[PDB]
Amino acid sequence: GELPSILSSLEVEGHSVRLVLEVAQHMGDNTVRCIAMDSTDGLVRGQKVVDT
Amino acid sequence: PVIHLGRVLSVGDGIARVYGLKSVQAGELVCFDSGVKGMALNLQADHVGVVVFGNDSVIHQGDLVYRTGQIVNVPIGPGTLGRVTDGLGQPIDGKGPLTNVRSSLVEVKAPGIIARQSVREPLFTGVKAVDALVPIGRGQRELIIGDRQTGKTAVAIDAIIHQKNCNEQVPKAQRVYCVYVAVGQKRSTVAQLVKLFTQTGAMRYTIMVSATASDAAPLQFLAPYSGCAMAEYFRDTGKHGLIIYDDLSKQSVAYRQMSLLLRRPPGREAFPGDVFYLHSRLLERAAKLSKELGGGSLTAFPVIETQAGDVSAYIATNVISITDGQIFLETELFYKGIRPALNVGLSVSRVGSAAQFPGMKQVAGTLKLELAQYREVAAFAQFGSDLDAATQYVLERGARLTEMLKQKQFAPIPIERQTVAVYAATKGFLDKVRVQDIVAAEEAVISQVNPAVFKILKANGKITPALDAHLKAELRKVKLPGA
Amino acid sequence: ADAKALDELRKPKFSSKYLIQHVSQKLIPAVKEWEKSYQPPVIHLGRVLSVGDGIARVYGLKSVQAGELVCFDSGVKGMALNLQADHVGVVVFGNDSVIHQGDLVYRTGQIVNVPIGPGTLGRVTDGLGQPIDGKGPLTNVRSSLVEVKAPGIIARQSVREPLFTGVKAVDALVPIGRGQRELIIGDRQTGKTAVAIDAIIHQKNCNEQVPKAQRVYCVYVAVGQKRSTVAQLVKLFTQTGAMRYTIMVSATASDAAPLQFLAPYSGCAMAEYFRDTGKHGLIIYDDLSKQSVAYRQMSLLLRRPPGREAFPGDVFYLHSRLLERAAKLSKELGGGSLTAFPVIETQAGDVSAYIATNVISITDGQIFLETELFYKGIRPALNVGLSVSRVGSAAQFPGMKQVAGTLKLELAQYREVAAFAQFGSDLDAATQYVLERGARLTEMLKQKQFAPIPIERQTVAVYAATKGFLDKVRVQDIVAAEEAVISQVNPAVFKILKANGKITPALDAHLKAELRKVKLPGA
Ligand SMILES: Nc1ncnc2c1ncn2[C@@H]1O[C@H](COP(=O)(O)OP(=O)(O)OP(=O)(O)O)[C@@H](O)[C@H]1O
Ligand SMILES: Nc1ncnc2c1ncn2[C@@H]1O[C@H](COP(=O)(O)OP(=O)(O)OP(=O)(O)O)[C@@H](O)[C@H]1O
Ligand SMILES: [Mg+2]
Ligand SMILES: [Mg+2]
Repeated sequence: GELPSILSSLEVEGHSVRLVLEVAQHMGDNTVRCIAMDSTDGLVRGQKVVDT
Repeated sequence: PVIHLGRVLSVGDGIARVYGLKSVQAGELVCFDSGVKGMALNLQADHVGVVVFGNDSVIHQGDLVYRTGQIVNVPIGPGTLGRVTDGLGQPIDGKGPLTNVRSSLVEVKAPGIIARQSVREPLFTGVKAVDALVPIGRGQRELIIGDRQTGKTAVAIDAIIHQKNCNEQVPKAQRVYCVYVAVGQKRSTVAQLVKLFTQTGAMRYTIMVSATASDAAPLQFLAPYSGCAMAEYFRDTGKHGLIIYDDLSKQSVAYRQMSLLLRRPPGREAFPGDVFYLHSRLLERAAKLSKELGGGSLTAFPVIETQAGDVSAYIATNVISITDGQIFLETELFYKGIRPALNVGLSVSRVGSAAQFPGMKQVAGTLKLELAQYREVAAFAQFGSDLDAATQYVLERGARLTEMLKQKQFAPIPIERQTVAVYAATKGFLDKVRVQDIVAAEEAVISQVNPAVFKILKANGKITPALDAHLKAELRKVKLPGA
Repeated sequence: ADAKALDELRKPKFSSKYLIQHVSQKLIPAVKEWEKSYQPPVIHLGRVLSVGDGIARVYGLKSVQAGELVCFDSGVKGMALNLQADHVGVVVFGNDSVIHQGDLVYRTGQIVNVPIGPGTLGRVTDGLGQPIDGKGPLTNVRSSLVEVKAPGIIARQSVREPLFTGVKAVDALVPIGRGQRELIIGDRQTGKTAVAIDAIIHQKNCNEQVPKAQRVYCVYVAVGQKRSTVAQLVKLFTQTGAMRYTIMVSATASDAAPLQFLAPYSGCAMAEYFRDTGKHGLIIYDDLSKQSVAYRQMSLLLRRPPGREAFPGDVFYLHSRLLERAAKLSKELGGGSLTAFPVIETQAGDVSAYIATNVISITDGQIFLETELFYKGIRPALNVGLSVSRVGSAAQFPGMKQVAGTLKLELAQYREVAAFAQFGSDLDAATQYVLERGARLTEMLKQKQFAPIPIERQTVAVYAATKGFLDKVRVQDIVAAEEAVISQVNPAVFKILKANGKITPALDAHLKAELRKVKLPGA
C-alpha cells in the first residue's frame, strides 16, 4: 500500500553494498519498476525495500 | 544443509525456465541434475531464467535444479597456474582437480578512482616493434587489433613467453603471472598453444582459460570474466598479472547470441545495447592498484579481429574507447613480410612513454620520428617522380629501421638487447649495410658486442655517458656483413 | 500455477455436496432454454473463428491434414496450412468477404489436386486447374497432387539432349539441355517473357518435324500478371498454333494470394504428366518473384516468423521443392524430361536480393538480360558475361558446338576491350581487329521478336561470322547480311546439317562455297 512516486529513491535491505533503486514506472498491480544504482547480483525475490 | 529444489519449466535456445527456487539470488550459480551448471539470470515473478553453462540437450522439462547458494564463482589461487581450465574454472587438462585454490566471484566491480595509481613500471613484451614504439606499462589495457592472420596472437604469445624469461632474473615481488583466455577458437589451436607454453616453460606462470567454438555461448561469454578473476588474484595480493582475452570479437558474438535468444531488442549490427558494458565491465578490472591496496597490477591485452581493416566497426570502436592504447596490426605490411606488422602511424600507447625503459626512451624517440618521415616520404614518393637525395636518404634510412623492427616468432628479446639494436641502427652504425642483411646484421651486433654492455644497461636502466662512450666503441668493432 | 499442485485436482476433494447435487438437477433447464441461442458444437467440422485478409482461423477440424483442401459453406475452397493447438489457420482460395465469423468449414479429405493429362493440353486454366478459357470443363483428364516429391538421384540421368529455344543468343552461348532449370533473370521490360515465348513458339515449329517422342509440350505459368496480358498470350499462341502443345496456368493479380502461390505447383503437376509418361515437358514460371511475394503475404498474415525482406524461413524450400521437379528421368522411368524456366525480375540489376539469390542457387544457370544492352540495340539483351549455363559443356547441338566455342572466346576478348576503346581514334592493329570482329559478332546474335530460328539455320549464321564471309559488312548491315545468307544459300545444306547434327567435312567445303556466291547487302 502507498506506492512511491516515480523518480523517488528506494533502499534495499540487507545487500552487500548500499543498493539504491529509483522508481521508473508504476507497473500496475501495486508494482513499481525501478532502476538500480548499483549491481543487482545477490538480490532475492523477497527482499524488503524501504521507501525514502 | 537444506537443499532448495526447482523444476525446469521449459528448456531450449540455450536458456531454461525454472519453476521454483524462491530464494535464489540474481546471478547465482545453479546446478542441474545432469551436472551441468547454470546462472540464475532473470528472476521473474513465476520462474527463473537460467542460462546454461553447457549443452542444453541434457536438460528436460521437469528436471531438478539445485541452488549452490553463491554468485557465479571460479577457483582462484596459485593452484590455477599450469592448468588448462574451461570457462568455469574446471580443469580440462586431465591433471586432476584444482587443489590449493579458493573460489571467488567472476563478476567483481573494478577498483575505483581512489584505488588506482599511475602506471609507472614497464611491462616488456619482447617484441621490439612494440617495446620501442608502443610501450606498455603494468596496469594498462592494450588493444591488439587487426584483420584475420596478421600476427594478433603472435604479439600476445611472445609477451607471455617473455615473462617467463624475465621471471627467472627478477625478484619474486615483480613477477608477471600470465593468463591466456581463449574464446571462440578451435580446440586444435589451443592444444598447439598449450604445447608451446609447456615446451618453452611458460606454462609455469600461465593459466589457460579455454572456451572453444564448440562450447556454449554462455561459456564463451563467461570465460573472459573467469580468466579475469583468476588474474585478479595476483592483482589483489600485490603481485603482477598479464591477461590476454584473445578475440573479444568472439565474446561479443557469443553474447549477441544470448541476447537474441533472450528476445532482447538489438542495435548496431544486431548487437545488444549493453555490448559496450560487456567489455567495459571486464577491461576496467585491469588496474594498477595503490600502495594501500598492495601495489599489484593487471595488464590486459584484448584482441579484436577486424574485417577489411575496418577499425570503425561497432565492437572495434567500443574497445578503442575502453582501452588505453592500441596495437594495430596491418594486413598489407603482413603480406610484405614485415612481421610484426605494426601500423606505426596508428598504433599508440596512451600511458606509454611514462612507463618505458629509460634506455629505450632516449633511443626510440628518434626511431619513431625517422619512421614518421619514411611513412611521410613513401606516401608521396610512391610514383617515383623525383629525388632530393635527402628524401632518398630517409628512404634508405627508414628501410633500415623497418628491417630493424622485424622479429621472428616465439623468440622474444630482452629489453637491453633490444635498445642496443635500436641504438645500433639510429646512430648510423648500420648505415651502408644492405636492407636484405639487417636481420643478419644485428644478429651480429648483439652477438659480437661484449655481454657486459647489456648487463650495465640492464642494471642502470639507462645509457649513462660512460656507457654510450663505451657502446659506440663496441659498435665500431663489429663485423657487419658485406662491409 | 504449477503442475504438481494442479494434477491433484483430478481427484475429487469436495467432501460436501450442496452445489453438485443441486445444479446438476438445474443445469439442463437453463441450458435448453437458450437452445436457439446456441450453435451446434463442431468436432470434425470447423467453425470460422475469425477471418480477414484471406486468412480464416477455424475452430474445430479435428482430423484435417496439413495442406488439405477444406471447403467453407460459401463454396469457397481453403487450404489448412498451419494446424495449431486451438484452431486451424486456413488460406482462402478466393474472397473472404463471403466468409463470416461462425461459418461452417468442411474438410474435403483431399490434399490439393489438379487435373493433369492429355485433355488439359490447349486449355487455359486458373491457378488451381479450373478452366478460365470458357470452353467447358476439362475432359480426358485425371487428378493429381500439386506437392509431388521430386525424383531422386537414382531416377535421373545426365542432361544430354539439347532443348532449342530458337534464340541465337541462347542456343549458342547459354545452351539449354532437356531436363535443365535455367533462370531468365533481369530487370523489368528487358525481354524476359519474349525469350520464354520464343522457346514455346519454337517447340511448335519443331513438334511437326520430330518423331512423336522428341515432342516438347509447353506449360506457361503466369503468376501475378494482368488478365489482359494473358489474353494477349492466348491470342499469340492461338494465332501461331502453339496452343496445341501449350497449357496456360493463370493466377493473375486480382486472384487470391494462395492461388498465386499455388499456381507454379499446379502447372508443374500438369507438366509432370509429360515427364512421367516418356514425353518431354517445358515449363515457364513467369514471375517466380511474384509467387514469393504471394507466399510472403500468406506467411505474414498467418503470423509466421519473418526473415530478411520479411520472407518466411521456408522461402528457399518453396522454390527448391518446385524447381527440383524439373528433371531428366532415367531410361527405366521412361526417359522423359521436364525443363524449367523460372523468371526472376530484379530491381536495378541487384541479383544479391533475397529471392534472386535463392533461385540462382537452385537453377543450373541464368540468362541475364541487362537494360543497357536492351537500349543499345541488342535485343534479346543477353548479357554474355553474366549469363551461365552450367550444363552446356557438351549439352548442345554438335554443329553449333563446332562454332559456338570460338564465338565464346571471340566475344570474350571483345568484352574487355569494348569499354576500353570506346574511342576509335588511336588504335593498335591487334585490338582493333577484336573490336571489329566482336562488333560483327554482336550484331549477328540479335534477332527480332516472335521469330525463333531453327538450329540448323543459326548454326550457319554463326559459321558465317565465326569464319570469314562477314568481315566486310560494316555493323549496320549484318542484320541484313545474315538474312542474306539465310535467303541465298542452297537450303539443302540445312537438310543435312540438321539430320547429321554436325558440320561434316564434305558439308564444310560446300559451306564455304555456298557462302561465297551470296550477295551481301554491303554495297
Ligand atoms: N613475427 C612473425 N614472423 C613470422 N611469421 C609470423 C610472425 N607472427 C605471426 N606469424 C605467422 O603468421 C601467421 C598468422 O599469425 P597468427 O596465428 O598470430 O594470426 P591471427 O591474427 O591469430 O589469425 P587467426 O584469425 O587465424 O587467429 C602464422 O602462420 C604465424 O606463424
Ligand atoms: N528480341 C526482341 N526484339 C525486339 N523487341 C523485343 C525483343 N524482346 C522484347 N522486345 C520488346 O520489349 C518489351 C519487353 O519485353 P517483355 O515483355 O518480353 O519483357 P518482360 O521482361 O516480360 O517485362 P515485364 O516483366 O515488365 O513484363 C516488349 O514490348 C517487346 O515488344
Ligand atoms: Mg588467433
Ligand atoms: Mg514478363
